[PDB]
Amino acid sequence: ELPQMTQQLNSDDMQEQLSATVKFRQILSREHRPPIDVVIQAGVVPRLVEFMRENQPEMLQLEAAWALTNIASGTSAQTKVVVDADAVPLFIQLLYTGSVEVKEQAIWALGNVAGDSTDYRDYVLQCNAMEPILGLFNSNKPSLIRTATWTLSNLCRGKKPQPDWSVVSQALPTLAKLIYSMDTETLVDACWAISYLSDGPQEAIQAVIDVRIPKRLVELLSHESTLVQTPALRAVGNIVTGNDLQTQVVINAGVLPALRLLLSSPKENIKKEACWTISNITAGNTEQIQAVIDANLIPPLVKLLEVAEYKTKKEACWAISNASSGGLQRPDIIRYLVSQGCIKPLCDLLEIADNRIIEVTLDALENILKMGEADKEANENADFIEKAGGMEKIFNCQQNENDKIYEKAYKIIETYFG
Amino acid sequence: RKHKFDTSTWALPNKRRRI
Repeated sequence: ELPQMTQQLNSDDMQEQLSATVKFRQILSREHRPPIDVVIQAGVVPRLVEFMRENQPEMLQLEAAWALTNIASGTSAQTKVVVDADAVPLFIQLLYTGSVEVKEQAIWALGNVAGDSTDYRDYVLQCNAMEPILGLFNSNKPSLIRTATWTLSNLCRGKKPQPDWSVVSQALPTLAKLIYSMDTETLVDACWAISYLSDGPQEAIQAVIDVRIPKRLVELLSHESTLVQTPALRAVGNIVTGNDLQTQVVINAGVLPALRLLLSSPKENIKKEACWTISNITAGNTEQIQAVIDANLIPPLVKLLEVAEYKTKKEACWAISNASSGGLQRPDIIRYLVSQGCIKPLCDLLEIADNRIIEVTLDALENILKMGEADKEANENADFIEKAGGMEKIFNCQQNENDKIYEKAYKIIETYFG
Repeated sequence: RKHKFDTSTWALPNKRRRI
């Protein structure tokens, strides 16, 4: 029915133009394998682009943008056809119309184009889409805001390369309000967008802090939906990869009790990134390590270090190891860590873990040994390590091919097990 | 010191079909 659809689409009559356009939309609207290629091969894409022009019938603009939306929803080669037909400037132009139906269709299409690659993401930005897109969040229609939020997230997504910060940072005040939304779907993509923006340099992290986003993010960690918790925790986790001052902001927002709740999540990936987030907090100063302890975060971490899946165990190891670094300044930190039974789970990790985690682990063990040695000139810990079977593990680590694990395992054996 | 576990920069296409 395609050669007749094509001729009908090229008719000078206006209502059969619409009739054919609708028909093209329906066949392109198939969840699995829409006939995008045969539609493209009909050569109708430029004609559909013409129908989005200013002062075309509103219904015709809607149907054409919808058809082009689904062509752009396909492969990159198929999306390229839409882009090469100069559809993007018209998509953006449609955002300025007064029809919420047309505007949501246009912003949906831009979501597919921007979500294709960093090239098309930046291309959409280059066509100055940010200003009309930000204006969409003042709409009376939840679905329009919902779709615009997803498209906005795609404009912030990607680190290779990152989007122009001077452009995407303009969306920060909007996103700051959007995480106070009642719509769950809006909440999800808004948090994803923030996680992308906060996935970068400390200058980017600071900007997120400056618009007072962290406080509401922490609240969203206890949201009923894991679809909200996941990007929220990711965003929070990204922020605490910054310096101690930036991390303290998240702490003051009450992230530590929230992280305690996430450590018992049924979803493993939430438990892992909870461990990851905590680890980048125990990577801070003595007072921040102490705050983690005071939030009763160590006992579930120890158990996860003992029992959880491997890639969760790694992050739990990071957290306890980073916390042990505060033992030189405050020996009670180590004394508490040992008291909570962290020595054996650390020791058992030496035979299974990767060379980076092995080093993480050896770092933790030596810190425990240093404190135990000092707590005599004022080795129980070395005795606990031997009985945990750890003295043997560390000795075996002297046959490790990597330089820094060898000499570290060597010095541990030489200093505390001579 | 801080650390990221991801480090893997994957620009998977993020698209949605409207049906």
